[PDB]
Amino acid sequence: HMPITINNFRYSDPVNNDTIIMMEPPYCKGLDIYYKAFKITDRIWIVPERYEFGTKPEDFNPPSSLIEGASEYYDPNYLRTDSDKDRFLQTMVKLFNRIKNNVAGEALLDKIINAIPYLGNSYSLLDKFDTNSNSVSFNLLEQDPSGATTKSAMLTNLIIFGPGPVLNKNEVRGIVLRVDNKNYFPCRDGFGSIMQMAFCPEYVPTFDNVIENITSLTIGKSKYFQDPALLLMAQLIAVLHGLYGMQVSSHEIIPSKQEIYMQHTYPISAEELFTFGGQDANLISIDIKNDLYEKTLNDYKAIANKLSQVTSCNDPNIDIDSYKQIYQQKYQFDKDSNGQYIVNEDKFQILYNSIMYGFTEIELGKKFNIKTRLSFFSMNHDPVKIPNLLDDTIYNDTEGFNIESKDLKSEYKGQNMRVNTNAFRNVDGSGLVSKLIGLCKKELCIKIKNEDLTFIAEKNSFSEEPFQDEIVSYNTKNKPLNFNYSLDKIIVDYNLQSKITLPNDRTTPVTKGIPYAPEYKSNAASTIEIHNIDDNTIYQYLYAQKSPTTLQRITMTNSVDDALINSTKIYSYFPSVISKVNQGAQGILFLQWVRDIIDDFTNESSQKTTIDKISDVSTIVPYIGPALNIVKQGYEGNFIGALETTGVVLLLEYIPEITLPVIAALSIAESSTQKEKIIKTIDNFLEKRYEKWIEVYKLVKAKWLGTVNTQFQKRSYQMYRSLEYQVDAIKKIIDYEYKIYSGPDKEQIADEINNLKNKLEEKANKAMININIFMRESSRSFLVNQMINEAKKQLLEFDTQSKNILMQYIKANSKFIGITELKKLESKINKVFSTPIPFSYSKNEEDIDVILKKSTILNLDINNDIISDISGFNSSVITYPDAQLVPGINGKAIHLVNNESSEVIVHKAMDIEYNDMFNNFTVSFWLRVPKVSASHLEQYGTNEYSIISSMKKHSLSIGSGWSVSLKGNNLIWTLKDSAGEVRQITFRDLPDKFNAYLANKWVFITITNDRLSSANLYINGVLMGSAEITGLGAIREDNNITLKLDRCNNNNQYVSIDKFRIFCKALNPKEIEKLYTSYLSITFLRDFWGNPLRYDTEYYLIPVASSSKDVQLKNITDYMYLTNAPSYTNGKLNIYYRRLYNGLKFIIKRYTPNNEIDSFVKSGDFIKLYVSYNNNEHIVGYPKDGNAFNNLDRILRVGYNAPGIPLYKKMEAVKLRDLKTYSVQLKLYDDKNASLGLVGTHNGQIGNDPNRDILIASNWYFNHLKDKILGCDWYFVPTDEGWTND
Ligand SMILES: [Cl-]
Ligand code: NA
Ligand code: NA
Ligand code: NA
Repeated sequence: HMPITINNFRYSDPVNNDTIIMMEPPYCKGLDIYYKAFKITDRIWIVPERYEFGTKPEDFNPPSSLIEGASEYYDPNYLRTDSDKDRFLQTMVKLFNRIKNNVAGEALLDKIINAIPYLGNSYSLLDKFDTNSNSVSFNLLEQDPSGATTKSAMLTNLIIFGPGPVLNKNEVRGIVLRVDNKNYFPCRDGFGSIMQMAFCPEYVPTFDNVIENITSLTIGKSKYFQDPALLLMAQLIAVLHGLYGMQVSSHEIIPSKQEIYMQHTYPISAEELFTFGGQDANLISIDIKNDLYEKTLNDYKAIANKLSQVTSCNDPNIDIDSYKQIYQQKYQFDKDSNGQYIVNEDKFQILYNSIMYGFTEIELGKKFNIKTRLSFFSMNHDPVKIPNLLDDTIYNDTEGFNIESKDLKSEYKGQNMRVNTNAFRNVDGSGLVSKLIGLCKKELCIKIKNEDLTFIAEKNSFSEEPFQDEIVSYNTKNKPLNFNYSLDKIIVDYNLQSKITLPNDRTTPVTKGIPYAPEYKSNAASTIEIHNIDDNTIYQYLYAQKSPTTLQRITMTNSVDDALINSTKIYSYFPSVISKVNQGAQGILFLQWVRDIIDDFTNESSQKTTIDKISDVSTIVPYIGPALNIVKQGYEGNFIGALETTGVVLLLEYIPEITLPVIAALSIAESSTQKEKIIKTIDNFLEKRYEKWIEVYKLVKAKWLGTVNTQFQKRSYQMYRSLEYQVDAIKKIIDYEYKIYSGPDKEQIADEINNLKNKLEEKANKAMININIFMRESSRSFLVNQMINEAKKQLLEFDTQSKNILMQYIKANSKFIGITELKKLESKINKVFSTPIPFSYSKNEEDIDVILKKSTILNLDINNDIISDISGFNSSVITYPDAQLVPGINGKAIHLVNNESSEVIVHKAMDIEYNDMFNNFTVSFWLRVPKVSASHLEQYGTNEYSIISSMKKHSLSIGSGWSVSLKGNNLIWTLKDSAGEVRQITFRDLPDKFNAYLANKWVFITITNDRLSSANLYINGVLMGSAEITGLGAIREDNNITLKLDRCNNNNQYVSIDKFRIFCKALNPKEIEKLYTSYLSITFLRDFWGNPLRYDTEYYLIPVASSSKDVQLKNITDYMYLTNAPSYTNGKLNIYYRRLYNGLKFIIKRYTPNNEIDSFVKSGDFIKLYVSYNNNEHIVGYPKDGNAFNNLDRILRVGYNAPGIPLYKKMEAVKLRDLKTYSVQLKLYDDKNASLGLVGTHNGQIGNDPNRDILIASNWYFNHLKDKILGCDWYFVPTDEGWTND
């Protein structure tokens, strides 16, 4: 890949007419106003001027107040001098270097460079490329050494200016055109335009980690400043959307103004939420995302027609067909037969999603190791200045602030304001303006920042479209139910794309049109909002907790008013803490007093409870009530009682309407009498019905995010501020009392007093963990119970009505369908409508282990005899009555028999999608199938039956998806696209059933899928099968993943499945190897089948190094030896194997009874080994001075019974080698605990006996534990129903 060039320059560098020009900006078109401009890279210009278009000079002065939004820094003198301009320029170069220095950043820039605006728009002649517009070109003025000045023009993508009036609020806008006295944006209907950014690198926003999950290193909270490179990248994402003509301007989230506690902001564009990414993207309901997608599809279709029937350009020196090739590439159009450009919907979906959803602030932060806010509604604090971005000791172009050599990389410490105090300065107070609200009590007025208020979305933010009638026919198109795109996929795509060399930018001067700059929308206010309240609010309660700045003895009071009035009194709600801190001189009991404070704080702050009536909330912190003045009438002393009788809704200031209007039943308008069209219409209908459940669930979730979750988030913040106040006050009291303390031990105790203050903070941090859990669980619980309950109510009724409509249509068309088809329809439809769609509460590069963990989107585990998804995505798992449990790899596994009740169904969570849009994916699981008898191979060898399937369940057919199937001794992987085309791996198992993978042994399956190459089947980490899958279309699989024997004609067939798991990428051999090994442990020893090894269980012994041999006994008291096992061969069926269950049976017993009551044999357990013979157990050991080949290989004896002769029989069952084999080693000790060696064999001849491999113990093996093949490795084989000798 060709590196992206970033140009270098000083502001004072002479114009060169290449990288440094005199530009006439778009909104100065034809006015002859020029500014020095600098080409940072292809298609991107920097103009180090304040963005003044549409403003007046007073706009640049700090106002007294703001109308709305977060705090704003004004500075009219910013970016005025040449040295300022140079500093700006040098900073922007550095930021562009930072961005390109990471492949994710490189991908973003590459995408922006090549997304050239279309040479025309909706109001062009539609047959001719038009460069004569300020939407696509800017004029420049070029001076010759001779003295001639020519005015020409350049096409560009992006012009970046310095900031407007507000430094700390960056903006991106497209060029507007005035047509028919109306504002038209080509960047909004497919074409794109020049995009203009106003940007400031040095005045950055701040945020905190208050509501974030805990880490394993830190539990305390901090404020962070943002990295300007990420701020820039966030703006570039908006630019990208504009270039693709996909700027949103329709469905905004409008803040309610109903109440005084509600946050004032400009409406939030849907596009801002998409740019930010993560869970907040779901604030836009799926029906709206669909409306936006449909709009852009239409826009792109219209652009395909325009580009096809283009004839010429206003500029004759442009190459129309060369521009026609960038555009084909840009819009991912295909060519017709006639050479017309057409939309391929598959390609559109990939392109659209990648642009709207692909790059996000959250994703980019992770790639760059830059800390971002976790929530779009997370707390913003005052902005700060970064004065020294150009100093590599503070900020460099590979690591930003988070520099590894300063130990600032770990946990974004370089952005942490507690730590990196060198990197930032507080802004000048005279430049900082806020939206303040005064609260006056009837003459104390407190000032609340707009930031401290709660965002509540107004009802008109939310769609009602899912409630409206929906018409189903055969022509009915399936809508996408997921609109997302991984940055991971973009990067992969990028690395697989070749360079695109743009044509010349230069064009003819812009002469047409008027340079209408939209008027600045001033946030200046000359008033502050002021309210009188009767009763104390949350804000009085918080403010009452604030300590004075001036050093004095502080006391605590349980009275808010008392604290509001007195500057030395702090409101508290920890009565024991209060009692203790209010105490006077302790004299010599001072240290114990400080200890006592810490103890009381610990007990009081750690209070937690549960209420049965709120059964899915694990942690209730009772003191929230008195801390924030959350009180219910009649329960003034009883918050827990209040919560018990109200539910979590008690915690909400704004109580939303949660009941929902009726959902119109689906309707059918289909006249066709063709059977194929009727069935299609039914299939369409069933899908549409599913889509309704999803749409409504998503709408409710959107409303919850914008009206409910915001409040619970605020409660978290409020409680954090309260606890912070409490800790601060206590610290000040301890500090004050320590100061005036006189005692002989003052100096000596200084450390402990400091440790105790630290412990205070720790306990407060732990309380905050509880509070965060409380609010998260209360929020989820309100969504999942109260809100989604109402949805279900209406959806159940929708289902009933919709079922009637469908049954009507089938009855009316019954003569065209047929009685056999009609019976299937009936039972199918009854099944479908007798099961609701569940609601999922999804969660949504260190090393390989991390990569395996992060790319897992489903993971079935069994706990407490229950199968569930442990991935975090929270897919619902339904276990049917005859799904059975057996021993697994780690705990228990799933056992499926050939009946209808033997079934496990996974309903994938709402937001997971691992194999659409041609996404790469891997599926893995442990599998155990019985050795198929010769008889069943004859009867059923050609009967292909699935065991796992995602394949879409239509009314009368099975559609797109994947399946695992078996057919005799073949394991089959099938991919099916939405056209019915398939790709398959057929793995033919080994004929030697002792070594075979489908013969009663736990084996690890891994199937990777690379949509641009092939599907690969691995067993035990080894590649076994491959199929090219290139050319296969889109996979649109069922929501359900079904584990079940499907179409199996053998009533006795069964399978076991463990650790079923899906990854959202194609794993590479190293990853699979690591995945495979990660399941293998030495702790529990294994039998031959892969099950845990057990005491008091009969096992046949087989040596690994000689697996065709059985162990035999010469006689009681005597030695053991190897002989060939009887064998089975079947040429017809191409199967053979050494027969099992012949030869000596052994039993393992604990050497001495211990405090374990399970019967699992663990590695390192002391054992006695016995032979079961003549319905007796005979101990295996070595007699003292017994025969031993060359005095080293001790010959083992069975039931040796010679009086006065010590018999050594203490063994250790151990896993010392070969983790991938289900084999065991046995170590024998003498009575002085000296090793007599590992149990193996030695070739020899005793007396008249034939030459034999004789069982021994020998220390020789201990020098060979890394060898590939060792005679000390033993299989333990118990009789098993899965293996019967033929
Ligand atoms: Cl002997
Ligand atoms: Na600057
Ligand atoms: Na995303
Ligand atoms: Na006070």
